[PDB]
Amino acid sequence: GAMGSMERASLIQKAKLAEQAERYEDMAAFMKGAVEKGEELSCEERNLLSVAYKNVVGGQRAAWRVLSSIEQKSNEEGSEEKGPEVREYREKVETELQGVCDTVLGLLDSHLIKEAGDAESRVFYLKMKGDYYRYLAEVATGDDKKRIIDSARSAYQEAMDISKKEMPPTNPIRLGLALNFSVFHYEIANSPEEAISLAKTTFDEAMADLHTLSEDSYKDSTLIMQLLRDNLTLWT
Amino acid sequence: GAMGSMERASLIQKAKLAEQAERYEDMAAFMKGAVEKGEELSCEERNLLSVAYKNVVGGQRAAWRVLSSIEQKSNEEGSEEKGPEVREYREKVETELQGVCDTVLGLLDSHLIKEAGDAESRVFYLKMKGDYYRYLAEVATGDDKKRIIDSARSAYQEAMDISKKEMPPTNPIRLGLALNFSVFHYEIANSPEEAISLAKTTFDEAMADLHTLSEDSYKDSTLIMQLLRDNLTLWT
Amino acid sequence: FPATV
Amino acid sequence: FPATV
Ligand SMILES: *CC(=O)N1CCC2(CC1)CC(CNC(=O)[C@]1(Nc3ccc(Cl)cc3)C[C@@H](C)O[C@@H](C)C1)C2
Ligand SMILES: *CC(=O)N1CCC2(CC1)CC(CNC(=O)[C@]1(Nc3ccc(Cl)cc3)C[C@@H](C)O[C@@H](C)C1)C2
Ligand SMILES: [Mg+2]
Ligand SMILES: [Mg+2]
Ligand SMILES: [Mg+2]
Ligand SMILES: [Mg+2]
Ligand SMILES: [Mg+2]
Ligand SMILES: [Mg+2]
Repeated sequence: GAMGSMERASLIQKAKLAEQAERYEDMAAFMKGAVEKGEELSCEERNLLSVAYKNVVGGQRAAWRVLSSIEQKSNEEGSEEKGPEVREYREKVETELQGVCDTVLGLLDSHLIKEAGDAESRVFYLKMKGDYYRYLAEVATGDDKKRIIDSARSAYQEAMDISKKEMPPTNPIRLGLALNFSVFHYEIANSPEEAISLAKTTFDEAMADLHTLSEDSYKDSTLIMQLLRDNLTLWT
Repeated sequence: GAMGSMERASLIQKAKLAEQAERYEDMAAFMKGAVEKGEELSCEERNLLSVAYKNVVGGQRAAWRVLSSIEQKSNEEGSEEKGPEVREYREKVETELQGVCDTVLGLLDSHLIKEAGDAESRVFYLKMKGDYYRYLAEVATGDDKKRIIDSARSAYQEAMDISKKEMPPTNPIRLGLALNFSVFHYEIANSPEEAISLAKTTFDEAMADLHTLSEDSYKDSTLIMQLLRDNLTLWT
Repeated sequence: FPATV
Repeated sequence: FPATV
């Protein structure tokens, strides 16, 4: 690993600099190096890891969608034949996206999840596992599509089970997990009713627990609750 | 070259797709491949080349500036010592930026400029040469800084001489060249009076020639003229 | 697209 | 920063 010679603390320091510079590929490579030191990650470090890969894969997904839309248009009636280039380049971007997803899933499997015993760390990593299987599912069209979808569902479900047992309904990780699992139901699993039910129940249960929070925790929770409401508004 | 097996037309097609997807690193690699086929570039192709590298290097410069500012703050009185990491990472970004500049300059030298005989192509490439030496100058702190600055000046000056002889004062290439050479004077050569004089003279000479243009050419020229005015407003 | 975090 | 194209 190219980061094998760099101190763990230096990798973390550089990940933070990369974030400030909006250099998310570098940020992800630094955090990968930090994970591969083999020590557990603190809360702040888990956030750096997630932020870096979310931003790298988010850019890839946006580009994939642009290319997929052009490719779809090419296969409509009366569209002029322009050769294999659009498919080839969509495939190139797709393969790079899959690679990044496989890299994140590999970090989670070797060995972040197995060493994560506290509810906050284990739920956070399982949410990530669901997320990266969901991104794999978005581009899957083959024999394994059902298994990729099921892997996303399974990770999200284990995270939900732990979160409901161990965390308050306003916890930002519980909220963010539910938000994303609801989107999985709507966009991936063809289950819009399940998506709407989950977003509503999560929002309402959080509402009822806001009274227990400090001002700062209230701000943190309500920010994510608004996204649940935004999705509900989109869907109804 | 990784693009050596791909058809020139396919490289151009993919550069356009990459631009639509905002994948500027890919766009630049496709255009590099196209240049290395050894044929001259059309006007549209020259624009694709320039757009791709401008966007890649622009992102590097923005990141370099963020990192350089953090590094400067670290070397102020009463700043806590945090080790070599900020310098190392600024150096990493700097080296990558220099690499991209050297790549563009290499394309121009082998062999775009020598084959460019029409005023529009030769001025455009010489402007690019000035631009990429200017980006090298922004990060230069050593023995060769004066020579790097002079290389930028020399390229810009040859482009100016040809443009004044061969192109109307409203030509967008002549305008864009003058805009950038004016910025070179202000930001690199410590010549703000020369920068202001050039921006004013270029604006006024263009104004006087607008009457000769179609509506569409008028729009093209006035868009760049506004940038000359914006700089003048900044500087006075 | 819907919101995720 | 000043404008360039
Ligand atoms: C260690 C730990 O458990 N964490 C990681 C940091 C944190 C959850 C607690 C606090 C951060 C706040 N971020 C956000 O609220 C938001 N992103 C995420 C929220 C929740 C989750 Cl599980 C992942 C990401 C980013 C801000 C800019 O907008 C919010 C809408 C979402 C995450
Ligand atoms: C082949 C040739 O000579 N060209 C290349 C294309 C063109 C100049 C003529 C026309 C394009 C229009 N672009 C712009 O006006 C602008 N970028 C540049 C202008 C001039 C030069 Cl030399 C380089 C770039 C891009 C738009 C979005 O904003 C304008 C302010 C500048 C360039
Ligand atoms: Mg050590
Ligand atoms: Mg594929
Ligand atoms: Mg239920
Ligand atoms: Mg051929
Ligand atoms: Mg250096
Ligand atoms: Mg003069």
